Amino acid sequence: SDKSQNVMRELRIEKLVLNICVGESGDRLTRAAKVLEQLSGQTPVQSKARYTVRTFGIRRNEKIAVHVTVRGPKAEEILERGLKVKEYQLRSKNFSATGNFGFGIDEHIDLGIKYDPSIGIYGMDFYVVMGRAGARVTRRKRARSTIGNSHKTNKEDTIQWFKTRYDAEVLD
Amino acid sequence: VIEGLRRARYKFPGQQKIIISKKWGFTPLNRDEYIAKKTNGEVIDDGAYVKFLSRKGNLEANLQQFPNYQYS
Amino acid sequence: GKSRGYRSGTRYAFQRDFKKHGAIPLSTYLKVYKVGDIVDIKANGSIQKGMPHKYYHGKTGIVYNVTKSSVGVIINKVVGNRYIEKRVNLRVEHVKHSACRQEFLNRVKSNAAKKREAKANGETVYLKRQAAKPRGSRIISTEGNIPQTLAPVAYETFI
Amino acid sequence: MQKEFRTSAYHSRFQTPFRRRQEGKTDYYQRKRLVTQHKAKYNSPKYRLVVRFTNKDIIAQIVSAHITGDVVFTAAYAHELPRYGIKYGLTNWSAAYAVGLLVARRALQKLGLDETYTGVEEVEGEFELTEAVEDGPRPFKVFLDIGLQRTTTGARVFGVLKGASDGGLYVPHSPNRFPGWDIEAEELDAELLRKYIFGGHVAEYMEELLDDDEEKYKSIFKNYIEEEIESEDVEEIYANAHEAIRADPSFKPTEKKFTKEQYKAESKKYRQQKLTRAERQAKVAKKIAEFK
RNA sequence: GAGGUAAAGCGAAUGAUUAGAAGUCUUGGGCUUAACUUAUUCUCAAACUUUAAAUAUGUAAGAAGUCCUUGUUGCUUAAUUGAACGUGGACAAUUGAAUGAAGAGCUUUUAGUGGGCCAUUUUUGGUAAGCAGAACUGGCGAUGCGGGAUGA
RNA sequence: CCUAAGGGGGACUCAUGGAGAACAGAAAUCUCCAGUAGAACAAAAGGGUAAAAGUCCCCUUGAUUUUGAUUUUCAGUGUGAA
RNA sequence: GGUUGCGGCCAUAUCUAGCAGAAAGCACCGUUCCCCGUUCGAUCAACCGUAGUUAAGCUGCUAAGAGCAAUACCGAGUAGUGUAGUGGGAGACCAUACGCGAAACUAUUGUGCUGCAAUCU
RNA sequence: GCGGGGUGGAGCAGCCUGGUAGCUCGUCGGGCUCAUAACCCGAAGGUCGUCGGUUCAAAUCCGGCCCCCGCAACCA
Ligand SMILES: CN[C@@H]1[C@@H](O)[C@@H](O[C@@H]2[C@@H](O)[C@H](O[C@H]3O[C@H]([C@@H](C)O)[C@@H](O)[C@H](O)[C@H]3N)[C@@H](N)C[C@H]2N)OC[C@]1(C)O
Repeated sequence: SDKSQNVMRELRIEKLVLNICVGESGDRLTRAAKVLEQLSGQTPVQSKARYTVRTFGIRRNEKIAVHVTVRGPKAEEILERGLKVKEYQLRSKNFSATGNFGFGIDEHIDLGIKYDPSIGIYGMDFYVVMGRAGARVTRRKRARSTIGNSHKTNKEDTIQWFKTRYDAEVLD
Repeated sequence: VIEGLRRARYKFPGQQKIIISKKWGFTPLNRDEYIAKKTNGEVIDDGAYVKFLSRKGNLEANLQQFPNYQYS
Repeated sequence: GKSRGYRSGTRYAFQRDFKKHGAIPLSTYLKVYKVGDIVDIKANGSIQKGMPHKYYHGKTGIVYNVTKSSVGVIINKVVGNRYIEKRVNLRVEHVKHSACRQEFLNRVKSNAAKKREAKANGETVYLKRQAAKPRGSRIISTEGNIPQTLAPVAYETFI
Repeated sequence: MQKEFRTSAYHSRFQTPFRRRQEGKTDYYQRKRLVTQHKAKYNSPKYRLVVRFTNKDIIAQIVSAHITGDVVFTAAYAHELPRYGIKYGLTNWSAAYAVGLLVARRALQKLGLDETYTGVEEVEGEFELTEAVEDGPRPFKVFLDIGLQRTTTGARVFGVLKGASDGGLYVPHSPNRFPGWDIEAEELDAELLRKYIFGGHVAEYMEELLDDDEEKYKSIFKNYIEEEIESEDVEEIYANAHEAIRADPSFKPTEKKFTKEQYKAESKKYRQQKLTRAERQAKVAKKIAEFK
């Protein structure tokens, strides 16, 4: 038909990735893993450092960060809680050229997580990944290919979708 | 210029000649060919050198590049 | 000091052709070799197993043995005042059928067909090949082709 | 600030992969190891079971390789199963078993190995390789080719494997990828496999979804409701299909509503034509004229 | 069939290298010195290269060959499929290019030698050398004779 | 020098650059896009390799036993290696 | 003629930017009890073919397109090279005789061919 | 043809064997003396000559260069 109004072009969340980069290991990384495990309802995975920097107090192949990827209704629920904590306030800078965006939260306790001195306060990073139907063609094993240009996501359409669906402001 | 090159010759070993070229400056075109290209709008200045028209490639880009070109 | 290792001097001979790297096209593995076939040896640099020595690169020989993944090829090598029969085991990636042989078999078939034709027809055919003979006489018309005179040209400079 | 990467030198020196590799369809590493034959076995071909799963069909072709291209010995499709009494779930594990059985029976019928090498009629799910008969032909030997599809225990490709092996073909395999294998205790749970052969998992789903969400059952199993096939009625469907396949495995093509001439005539109306040189030159000249 | 040297090339990869022009200041000193990007421009490579000779180089041009039929086997094939070697039958002097051939093939035994040098071409070190070191060929050594007056 | 850096199987794709994400900045971690290899493959250099020969994961000991054939160096002896 | 499965050669097939695609196929697409795999049913596994769509994949068409391929009174019998002379030139080098013979450049053209099996408005 | 060195201001260790730069003097602050010196309580100061490579990690291992010190250079 060659139409941009087609039901298969509608944008939606592919995934949300929760990122806490505590710069070290020990009880802090364990606590951050626990807070991600509570917020997501999913076990998070540690990430190692790729090399050694003495300014950062960091060592190669030493556990520092922890992250969990979330998709489905859980992703959008955590997204709207995060945007509440941001008070629905994002900037055009937050939106990437390909069509994703994210922001930063200084405290999980702002999202409605019951404060525990066992865990404490941890800043967190949100990043949503947008997409349309048929993104499987770049992910599958057999006959993998690329997505056509008009089907690709981009900054402007994603800002439009965000402003419409979430009824927020994108302060240019 | 011939005298300047004549003096510089004495600084070299062996034998050298001073030749007046039929061509326009450092271009690979005869003087008449350079004039014929110039009058058809197929050359633009690139600083000390120039650029020539190619009848190959993106038509719209070539036409922007040489607005004076007289298609014949 | 001097260096005379097994693959010395093979910097270019064992390189792959330009934009011809990577996987071997499967026609190489589907060819069938029999004892007595004539094959050309060409080392493939991507197959390090069953390789020829650099001496046998570009040589042509007789297949004398056929194994799971390779053939044995007989080569004659000059050592001093005589040839030595050499026997090389080559994986089939380094071997290829020789084309002149298939042409010669074509000629044998054609020659038998012609001799059978002449036999059944009552005449005799001469079947030896011949080198190019001098041309015979000929008459050349000038209709639309008047001879045109050419002269040597003067010297000119194009600087 | 950074160099433009898509230069003409990048394109000039680019080596394109094999055409079927860049469509993401052939793994040439696996194809080399599958196809290459012992050189002392001169012209005797190796045979492959190609098993391919589309969204709506199952393909099983017995194929031997040649210089000018692969040659199909026999083929069987899951869309042939309506002729044998299976109408729905044509990408099941059970339909996969049925296709394997069908291609095995068709191959043996074409090769004359019917009276000998009947297969396994009393299907119980026991791991069994076809064994040769004494003073007689060896079983037709084929090698499973799954292409790009990942090997997992309980995957449908091995259902086609099991069907072909039970049809009487000799296909070497181990039972540790059938549905029912226990890794911790390395034995095959033959009852679970025989359940999968006769559609039992689908029937279990029918029972559970009827007892839990009859609306979801209404949507998912609509075809079964329209034919009024209940979960108790599925094992007989697959058993009767096995009997019908074993009774007559000959190939019957779908009778063509048009001949090749009509088919070619109708589609050519929707093929665009290439512009000739005169026409591209005219377009170029007019585009120059309009540009002023 | 094989080859990567001569030549060639570098607005083609790697490496080297002269000059402007237009953009980006987001990237650093002070209207812009510099970086960067884009299209150009001058010049190169024994240990660079897409291309790529000439000379030299491997193999074949049948009787131990081709064709038809069917024998052996413990090897091979799903197989009566093959593989190798055969029985029997068909093709005879154009037996399947040229030129030549004081004939071909086989064996034993033992001498001297194991300092070389020169010329054309290719070529390395060196300012070079009647210098030192390689390649192919022809020579001198081992050789007189006519010529270069004389001269390995 | 290596119990894997040997053997088999699987899954994945590297250097680099662009655009994004609290602390976090040129270098910490996450996301997407481009990316013919510009990475990696113990150690010199050359060759080779991309659903791999690279990285990660699983299982292992064929780095085993018996003596023959062959290639390079070559006298077609030995040794080493294949 | 379209399409799919398996291919051969492996860019005339690749790449960039637009457009179009009837039927069938392919595809995206829905779901998680079961075999199975994940931080994540995204990939992988299974189930339904039922609820939707040609948006993307895929196919074809377009571009004085990039790349690739091919051809030539293109350059050029030029560079180079085998053989020869008691040829020329102080020499570097050069011509001639009997032979072979490039690459760059220039111009024009082309943009997959095809085997087996099945299937289709 | 060589062999040894270059490290706070000065003279010296740590190098052999990669994970924290140590000693004496000197410098700075305060005290004690009328002031000085001695003495007493505290603090700064060398990315290891430079340019690179190897390494998870370099003063340390390797290469090139600069400055310093000396050894040897015989038979006619
Ligand atoms: C085309 N390449 C040529 C190549 O053919 C060859 O040329 C020789 C040349 O050198 C010979 O000439 C050579 O030998 C003669 C004499 C001793 O024969 C001498 O007089 C001369 O000085 C010497 N150059 C000449 N007589 C024949 C050409 N083919 O050698 C020179 C060369 C340039 O490489």
